[PDB]
Amino acid sequence: VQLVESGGGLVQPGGSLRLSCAASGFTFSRYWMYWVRQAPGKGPEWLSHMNPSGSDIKYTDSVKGRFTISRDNAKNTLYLQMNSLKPDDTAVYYCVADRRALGSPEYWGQGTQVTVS
Amino acid sequence: APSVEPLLFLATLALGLQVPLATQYLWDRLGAERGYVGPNASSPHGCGNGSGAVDPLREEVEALVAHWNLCINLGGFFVGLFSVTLFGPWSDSVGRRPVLVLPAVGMAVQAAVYLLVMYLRLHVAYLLLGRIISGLLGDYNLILAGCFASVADSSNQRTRTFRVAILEACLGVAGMVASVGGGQWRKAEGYINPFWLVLAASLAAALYAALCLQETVKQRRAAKLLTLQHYKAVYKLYTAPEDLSSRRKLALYSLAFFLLVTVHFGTKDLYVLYELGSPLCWASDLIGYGSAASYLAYLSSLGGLRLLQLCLEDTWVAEIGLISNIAGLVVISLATTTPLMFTGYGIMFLSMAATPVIRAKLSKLVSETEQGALFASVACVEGLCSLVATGVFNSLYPSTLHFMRGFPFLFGAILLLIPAAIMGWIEIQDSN
Ligand SMILES: Nc1nc(=O)c2c(CCc3ccc(C(=O)N[C@@H](CCC(=O)O)C(=O)O)cc3)c[nH]c2[nH]1
Repeated sequence: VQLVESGGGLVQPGGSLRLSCAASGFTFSRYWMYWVRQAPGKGPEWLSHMNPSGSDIKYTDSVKGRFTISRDNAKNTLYLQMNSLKPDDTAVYYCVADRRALGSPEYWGQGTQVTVS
Repeated sequence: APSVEPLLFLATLALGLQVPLATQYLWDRLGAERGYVGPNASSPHGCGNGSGAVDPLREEVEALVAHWNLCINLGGFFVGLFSVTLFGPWSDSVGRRPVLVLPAVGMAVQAAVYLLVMYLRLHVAYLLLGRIISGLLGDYNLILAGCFASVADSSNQRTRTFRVAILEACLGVAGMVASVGGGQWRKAEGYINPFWLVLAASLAAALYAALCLQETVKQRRAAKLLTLQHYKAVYKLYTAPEDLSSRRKLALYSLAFFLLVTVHFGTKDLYVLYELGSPLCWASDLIGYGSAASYLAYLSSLGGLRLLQLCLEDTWVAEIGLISNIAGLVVISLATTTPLMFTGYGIMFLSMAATPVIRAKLSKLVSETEQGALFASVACVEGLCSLVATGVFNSLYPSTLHFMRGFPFLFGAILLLIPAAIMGWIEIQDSN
């Protein structure tokens, strides 16, 4: 199992960074998909999540109406576009993958660096 | 008409399918209420899962979920404590059937209340109301007491060990089906619809108990409820009667049973939560295999129990069962690799051959008309064991996690040095 992400980088404040989570090693049609970041010197800040279909999308009010999760199962990529980025956003964004159950493991991705400035 | 074994199967299927679903809903509601959109498990461990930094909000939601599970379990245990001790002694005086119909009805009502709470996304305090209502009618504990008494009323002295073993094998089979069916229905397109099976199972249990069960009390007198002689019927079971020094054996056996089932209950939880640790890191299927092999000891210890009885007495069989538990837990607590963990499951094949023996001997000591009282008290002890096991072991595991992972299993194995010594001392003392 491996999840690899590539959308980060040095983007200006207000840019439109678009992360991809090119997952494989498992089904990905039966897995919940999350997003999370570890801001500089701080802890995880879970952003969004989406049920195996694309119906149970939940956010956090810090990123409501500004982060737009998505997934495309025929390609096995999970997106999260970021409109109107802010300097408080810079972090290392990870891409988790859970079955939404207690006796199931979660598969943290490697996570890429977003350096908003 | 046939027998009582299907009742326990259907009633244990309810618990197995209910507890994970209930705590999953607790996670959902409590998390969403606090603006936390993340995984609904505890904090993970190892295998590149994050950075190690504490998740302050995830830990808060986890603590809240644990606190609410504690609250509902404790309330249920007190109402069950006050109810089963009144519904058991009466059962051995009016028949086992009514006292088996009532708790199945209570469990159906509880499942219906839980369903109504989930579909409406209601508060989580309302889950306490359902558990309290089911507790009044006698919880799952009263089902256990009624079934065990009903078996103990249809078997000789020289057969109660095997009959109780058969019943507990049905219990374990129901648990395995519940766990491995949850691992594929709860996980895949579940958490709401799989709870319909709980209501279906409880409705089936009530219907089978009422319209397809054959009572075992061959003479059912007429006795009033709310009598106070069903509470006095255990005080004058443990303290005054049985004067030929058969009063000490009751207390010692009860203590041994308490310790044994406490350890069993704690180690199951730590199994599921420890399989996916730092040096093991088990996949989703391997966890299902582990649960199946954990619950397959029920129906594989029965074969030995019946086979061992032909050569060793009914005590030493349980001594060997306790030795097998000790060996299995010791080799699991050192299982730093998956062949070692599966060997640890494998050694515990005579593992749950001891509990049947203990309760069977408890039954062989009381008179023929007091199995209701005896198994009411034993059911209360088992509920208290559930509570204490959960608390102690879930508090122990995080503490011995960066010091020596698996000390919960090691300490559980040190605990069973007491039941083995107790039972051996009793058996040695009878013969002299
Ligand atoms: N020997 C023996 N083996 C068993 O497997 C067993 C069982 C069913 C399995 C079981 C029962 C209670 C708990 C537990 O500790 N707590 C319950 C709470 C009950 C509730 O909330 O309704 C739980 O499953 O969480 C954990 C597991 C009932 N009685 C048993 N006796």
